[PDB]
Amino acid sequence: MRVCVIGAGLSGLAVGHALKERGISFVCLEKAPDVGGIWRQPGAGERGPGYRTLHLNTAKQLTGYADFPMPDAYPLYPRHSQVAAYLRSFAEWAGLLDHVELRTEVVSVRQDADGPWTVVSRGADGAQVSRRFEQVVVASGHHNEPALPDPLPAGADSFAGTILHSLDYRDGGDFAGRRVVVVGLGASAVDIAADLSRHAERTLLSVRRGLHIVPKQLFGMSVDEIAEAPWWNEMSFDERRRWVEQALLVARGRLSDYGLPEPDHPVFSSATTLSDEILSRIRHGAVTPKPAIASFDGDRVVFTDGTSEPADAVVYCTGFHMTFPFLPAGCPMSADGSVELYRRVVPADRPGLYFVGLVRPVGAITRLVEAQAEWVARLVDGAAVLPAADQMREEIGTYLTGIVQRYGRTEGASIQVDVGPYLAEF
Ligand SMILES: Cc1cc2nc3c(=O)[nH]c(=O)nc-3n(C[C@H](O)[C@H](O)[C@H](O)COP(=O)(O)OP(=O)(O)OC[C@H]3O[C@@H](n4cnc5c(N)ncnc54)[C@H](O)[C@@H]3O)c2cc1C
Ligand SMILES: NC(=O)c1ccc[n+]([C@@H]2O[C@H](COP(=O)([O-])OP(=O)(O)OC[C@H]3O[C@@H](n4cnc5c(N)ncnc54)[C@H](OP(=O)(O)O)[C@@H]3O)[C@@H](O)[C@H]2O)c1
Repeated sequence: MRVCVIGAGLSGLAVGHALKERGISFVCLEKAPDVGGIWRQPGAGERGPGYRTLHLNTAKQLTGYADFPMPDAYPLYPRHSQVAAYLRSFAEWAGLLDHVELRTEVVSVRQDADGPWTVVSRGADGAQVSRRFEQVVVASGHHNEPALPDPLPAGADSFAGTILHSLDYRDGGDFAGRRVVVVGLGASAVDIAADLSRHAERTLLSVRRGLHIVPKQLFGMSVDEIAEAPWWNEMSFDERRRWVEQALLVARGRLSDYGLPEPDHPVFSSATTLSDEILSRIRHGAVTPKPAIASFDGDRVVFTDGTSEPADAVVYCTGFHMTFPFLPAGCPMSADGSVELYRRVVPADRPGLYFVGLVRPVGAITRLVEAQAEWVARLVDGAAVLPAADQMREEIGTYLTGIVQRYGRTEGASIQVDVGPYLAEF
């Protein structure tokens, strides 16, 4: 009755733990046949952002729940199978599954003038049920709808091949002996180009802009334990900026010597993509750097420098869009490309709705959602309160009108934060 949680992923298990530890009645409605979120989906053969060779890029001790450590025989980056098995055994140890409805998809959420929210869910039977709930916590995560190129390049209609997104990619063993263009330079592109390159006959990597490809580790320490190390923090910014530059050139030299465009923005201003494989796949010819895709000329794809290439498939690793389809009201947005959420969680106009996990930090999100979960628990039963509406909107306006200075206008810079001082406020 008290709290309807949408999402049994990492973020929704976390919030369910935090209400349970306060004694608030709640349910997690999850659409998937088990808990775990995206990490469950490779190994269930299901269309999700992950793939079979997906691993963590954050340190296990920094990524597992601070109350429930990951198995110690786990490596610093476990596989998607290892984490999704860790999440479920977490749900077991917290006794949350009795409060979990699996295979139940929230189809709409509406606020009633009395305060409670009516929430209609769809079961495996295709049947729908409508229920009222005192508060609602959104925990559905923002990598849920595939983001395509704004126009598909010309002739895509008659490509005589197979054009897909990172969500529909699974093993690559499905691409054994074929010819694939990977479109992207993000965490999903580098990973998938390298998965092909062991299965594909030829593996191309089309890129539009240069990104700062960085190894998972420097000095033995992963890039996430460095941003918690006292030394790193005790240095300024320009001390850190050239610190990494020297380390990256000593570790991988110049990206231009791999066929990759040089970033138009320096490390810390141009998204970093962490890989320990791609450059060494270029240097062995297993993946071949390309520019943008210009056309689909028959059974081949034509690139912007002029080259042709026979291609049986193209998997677009072009990102994802943040959609919240069950809120007819509109995702908490500003229309300049920005989120409307006091402290990245609370909508100012709607009492009783929280958003857990709609943040993008450097490194693991886990502690951020642990904090968001504990604060939303004391908001529900009144052991914490919020400013007035207008004061909430002043915090949100300082956060916007600020992400333009450390960052800039773009896409989704509005769910972005530092780890340290954000969690300092808890
Ligand atoms: C490919 C990929 C790799 C990543 N790798 C890392 C990594 O290595 N390290 C790291 O720290 N972070 C990583 N992340 C970030 C990642 O989002 C978090 O690790 C974690 O998955 C948090 O997910 P979440 O619980 O917020 O939501 P998600 O796990 O994204 O999904 C939440 C759940 O909500 C459910 N849901 C959605 N809509 C409904 C509905 N209407 N009704 C019912 N249920 C619904 C979904 O089925 C899902 O189970 C990665 C993300 C992606 C996409
Ligand atoms: N643990 C892991 O190893 C792992 C694996 C996968 C994902 N993740 C995480 O999960 C999220 C998934 O993001 P993602 O991997 O999809 O990467 P992303 O950050 O969304 O980047 C997608 C890539 O597509 C390019 N692109 C965007 N629009 C394009 C267009 N219209 N045409 C062509 N190319 C275009 C971008 O180029 P530009 O940058 O130049 O715009 C970028 O290189 C990220 O937060 C990532 O860190 C982690």
